[PDB]
Amino acid sequence: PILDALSRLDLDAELLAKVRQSAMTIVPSVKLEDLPVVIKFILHNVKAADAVEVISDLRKSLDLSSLFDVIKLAVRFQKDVSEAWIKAIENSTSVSDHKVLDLIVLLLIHSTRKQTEKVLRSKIRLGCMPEQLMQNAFQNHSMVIKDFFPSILSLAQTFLHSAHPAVVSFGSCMYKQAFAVFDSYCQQEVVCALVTHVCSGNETEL
Amino acid sequence: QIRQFQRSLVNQLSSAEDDFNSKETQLLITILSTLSKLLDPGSQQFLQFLTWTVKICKENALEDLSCCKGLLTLLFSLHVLYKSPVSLLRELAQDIHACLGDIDQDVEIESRSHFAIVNVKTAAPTVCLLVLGQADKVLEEVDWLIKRLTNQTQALEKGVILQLGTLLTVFHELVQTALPAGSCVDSLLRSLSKTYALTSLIKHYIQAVPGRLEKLVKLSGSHLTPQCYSFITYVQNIHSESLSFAEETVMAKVLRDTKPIPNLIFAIEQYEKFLIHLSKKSKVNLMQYMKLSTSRDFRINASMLD
Amino acid sequence: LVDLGFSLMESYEMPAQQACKLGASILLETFKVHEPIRSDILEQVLNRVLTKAASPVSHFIDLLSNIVVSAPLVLQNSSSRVTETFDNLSFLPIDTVQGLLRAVQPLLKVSMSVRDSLILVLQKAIFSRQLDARKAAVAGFLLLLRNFKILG
Amino acid sequence: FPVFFRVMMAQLESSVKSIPAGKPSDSGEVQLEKLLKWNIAVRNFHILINLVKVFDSRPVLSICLKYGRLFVEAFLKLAMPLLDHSFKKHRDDVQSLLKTLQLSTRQLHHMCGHSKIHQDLGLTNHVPLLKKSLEQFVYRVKAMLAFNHCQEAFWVGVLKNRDLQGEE
DNA sequence: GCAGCTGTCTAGAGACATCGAT
DNA sequence: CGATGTCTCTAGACAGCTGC
Repeated sequence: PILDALSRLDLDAELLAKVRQSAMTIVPSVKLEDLPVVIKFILHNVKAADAVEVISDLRKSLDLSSLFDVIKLAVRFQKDVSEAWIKAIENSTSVSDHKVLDLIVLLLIHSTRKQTEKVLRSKIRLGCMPEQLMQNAFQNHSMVIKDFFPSILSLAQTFLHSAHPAVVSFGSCMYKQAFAVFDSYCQQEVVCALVTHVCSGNETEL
Repeated sequence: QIRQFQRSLVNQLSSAEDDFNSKETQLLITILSTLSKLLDPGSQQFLQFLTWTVKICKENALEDLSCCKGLLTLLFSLHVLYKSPVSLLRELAQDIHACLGDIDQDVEIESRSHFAIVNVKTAAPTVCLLVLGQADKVLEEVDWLIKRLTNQTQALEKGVILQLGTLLTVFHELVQTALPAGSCVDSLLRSLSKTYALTSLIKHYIQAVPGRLEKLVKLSGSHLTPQCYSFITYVQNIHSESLSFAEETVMAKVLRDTKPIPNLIFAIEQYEKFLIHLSKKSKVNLMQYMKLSTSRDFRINASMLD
Repeated sequence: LVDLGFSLMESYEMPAQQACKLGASILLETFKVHEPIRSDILEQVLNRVLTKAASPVSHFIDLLSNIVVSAPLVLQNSSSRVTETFDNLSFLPIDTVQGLLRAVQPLLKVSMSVRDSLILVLQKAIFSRQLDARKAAVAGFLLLLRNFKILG
Repeated sequence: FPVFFRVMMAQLESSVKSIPAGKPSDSGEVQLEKLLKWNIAVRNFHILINLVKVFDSRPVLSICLKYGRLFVEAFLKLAMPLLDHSFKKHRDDVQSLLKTLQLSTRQLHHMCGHSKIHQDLGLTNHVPLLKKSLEQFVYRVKAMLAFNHCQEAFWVGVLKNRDLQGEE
């Protein structure tokens, strides 16, 4: 309620800083149904240079636990923090081992793009992001499949056809994984994309 | 409306230097550059005004810098939608070379004066950066024309060869200028790297030979490359003199005044290399016009080491 | 045509300004003469304005104003889907809200439901103690008073 | 020979590049340890360039152009940062290394000129980058001299064009 | 007789080359 | 990818070269 009131109230820098470090200190300690309001506040109410590491603190807070779609909307409400998220995962994947939350939020920012795909290509050439984690993600968190978002992720294979063909195989694997869950209309759209692939282009994607 | 503003300028400009009130001159010059925008193309008043600012440029000798810069922009913002500005740029380059010294400081340029605005002071980066600014613009659209060139094709090649022939006469008379140190030297070296990238037109015509194109290379070989290398033999000593005035690290001022020189060398050879391809393919030897490439070495004077 | 325009506003962000002009022109033409797709065009432009504040987005409001002044009944035909847009008081209500209200003025006047939604959203916005929220509230107040006319 | 020449230049350039990069006088007793290496390296380079003079075969020139350019670029990128600081510690030996380098790389301009004279399409393709790199070396030497306040001790002069082991 | 006038030095601000990797 | 330093400059100042 204090953070909700401060959301309602105006902002002053000196107090905002100390209360926001206090918030970051007290985000993960509470139950998963309680911190989302805090995350929404720090998203649509707070914007600063230090957010580039505050969001990394949030990532560490949410690393363990990973219906709970309010966080997605909170990230939708503002876009500058999403660019900060891209900047943070530019180095978060450089040290941390590509946690599932990283690829989830990467899909979210790519949905809400050019910088995301540039980062994806760079880490394709860098560390290839072991895809068992995203297999588990599509196994458990398939409620946000909505093929229009991963469609660009798949068609990135075309730009990844110049070299490193293994990542094309990983993209094929993850489209195989995403097909066998639900969303029969999305399944037929995936089959339409696949027949497009066998029709246009050379024999490789065929 | 401009005529009453014209009367104010001619009276104000003709006034003595003690009554120049430069703030007035800048605004009135800019006020014409804004009002002259909406003069229609199909009017005679376009011409007598255009010939008036030319004749006011030929006669008046103004020593202010922003005044000269502002007035020239008007002339080049209007002689850009009526004709080819390269005729004006050549004349400006004719004056700059005449006004300043010579690249070889051995042969004396005739003391001509195509414009009275350019004096011993105004030939500074004040004008020499505007001329190279306009020259860059002309080269920029020529790239588009070369892009378009790559029954209407014959007409396109007529203008490009004619303009580049005039444009080469601009740089030939401008690279021979004894430019002062600073950014004006740096602009010329980079702009010379632009005009050579002459390569794309040669590269396109590999698909084909015409006599007009051969004359251009004849012009290019006899007007740009031998003169261009003379500039490099001069920029090495003007920067040595300019480098003595340090605290009177230095690494910034040694890897910044010399960086254009390697790039200019590369542009010359790349243009030179694509002539090899055309000379063999087009069964015509077009290299008797030009001369051999010249390089430079050094020897650290250990005698004067300390 | 409508897909081309949608991705035109997408690809905008001067040739970019010319692209905006061309996209606004084609969208207005395809809205004016095509009857059964004008609702789709309105839905597309309503879905495209949101989450767009970093780039100059005045094109959205201006072409929306043009298409509603050419055809104001489209929003009611779309069952007045502008009510959801009232949340824009937190993204960038410096000028977008003013222009949006300017555009939707006749449809707020004719339609009582959208007027009631506007008055309630502004009433809950005014006492929000945020500087941005209060700015949005006072901006909306600047327009709502003249939305209704009784002087003569 | 050309196979030997190709592999020898490639290995020499790779070994030269493998040397650790520039350092801002981080350690004593290393700025002279890491100079005899480049002394013997430029010795080997000069030897190979001399071996060019006896075999003017076209593949030999094609190998030499490219790999001399690559070795010069690697030298400029790596050894010269060491030279900046090492000039104060050691004065004549670095100068001798520079004399050897000028002795070797001076022939590469002659090879470029010979390639241009005969209009060899497949061999002139490497001339511009090598010439640019040689000019870059010429001026990076000025930069190094500036690192130790030696600006009247430099003199960039015109190089007389020569044929392969010949003249003009 | 130390009162007058005469100018390079310094801070303003705006445009460019490479500035240094995203 | 583009924040940054470098540079033509226009003026102002108080301080050296006129003076006094």
